[PDB]
Amino acid sequence: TFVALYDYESRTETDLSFKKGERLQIVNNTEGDWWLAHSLTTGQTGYIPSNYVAPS
Amino acid sequence: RALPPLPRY
Repeated sequence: TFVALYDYESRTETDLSFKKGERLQIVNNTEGDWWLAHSLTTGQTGYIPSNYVAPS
Repeated sequence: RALPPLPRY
């Protein structure tokens, strides 16, 4: 259960843009700075940056 | 994939 520390304003149709305070179900990540998360609201996927999130 | 420029600050 990670948390968006920064407002990600993605501009592509792949990564989902989120805001601060929004929770994101992290999926796989432990090598680069880009991880894949899944929002528990609508049920979609969106690669969220690690600099805009952290374990909390 | 240059990471997003953190909010200036």
